[PDB]
Amino acid sequence: MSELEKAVVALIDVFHQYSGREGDKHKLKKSELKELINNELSHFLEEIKEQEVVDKVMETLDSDGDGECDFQEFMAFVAMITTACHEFFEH
Amino acid sequence: MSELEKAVVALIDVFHQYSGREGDKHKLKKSELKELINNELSHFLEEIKEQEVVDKVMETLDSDGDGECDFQEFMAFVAMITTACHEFFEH
Ligand SMILES: c1c[nH]c(-c2ccc(OCCCCCCCOc3ccc(-c4ncc[nH]4)cc3)cc2)n1
Ligand SMILES: c1c[nH]c(-c2ccc(OCCCCCCCOc3ccc(-c4ncc[nH]4)cc3)cc2)n1
Ligand SMILES: [Ca+2]
Ligand SMILES: [Ca+2]
Ligand SMILES: [Ca+2]
Ligand SMILES: [Ca+2]
Repeated sequence: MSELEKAVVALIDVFHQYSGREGDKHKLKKSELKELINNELSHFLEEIKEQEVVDKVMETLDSDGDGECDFQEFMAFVAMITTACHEFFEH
Repeated sequence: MSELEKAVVALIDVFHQYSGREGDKHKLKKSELKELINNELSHFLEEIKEQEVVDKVMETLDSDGDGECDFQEFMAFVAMITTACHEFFEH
């Protein structure tokens, strides 16, 4: 498999490593999202230590108002993070 | 770096491995997009052998009508491919 194909699989793998822990196995609730960010994005994003901070991230990511981040919404999060990285985190 | 962080970097790396070959160094023209798909997505997508086929992919991906796929548009392509893979390529 190419690096791109492996990367695609990694995105799926990390989502399901967190989404399945609690409640709906197909969505990240705020507690799962906090864990994913703190454990898997520690070199790109600041550690989340306050509930208000993860509340704000979920508010941004949750486009259908169910209070959770589904796979489609996670893809949008990935695009945000990747765009930030692409621009050398300048913004 | 986590697998997710490495995956993010891989997405950026593969874009620039193709976008820089011709013309605008920041965008994939159809010829570059064809190369990327045939070389880096050979286990996920059918090989492109006809100009009409890459014309159609670019028509789908090109949201600002410049005839090329920029980084934002590439992210949308990645989301499409990843969603397809996530659903076991059933559709
Ligand atoms: C304020 C809040 N957070 C911050 C902040 C957080 C983190 C940080 O830095 C994080 C560590 C970086 C490690 C990854 C290295 C590779 O990433 C690439 C690879 C290719 C391109 C690229 N782009 C175009 C061509 N190549 C661009 C980036 C900087 C600021 N500041
Ligand atoms: C018609 C046109 N093209 C086709 C077609 C093309 C290619 C193909 O298969 C391609 C090869 C697959 C190799 C990658 C293995 C891992 O990918 C994963 C990993 C996790 C999940 C997942 N999802 C949820 C939980 N885990 C889902 C998928 C099948 C049909 N048919
Ligand atoms: Ca869950
Ligand atoms: Ca949602
Ligand atoms: Ca180019
Ligand atoms: Ca375009």
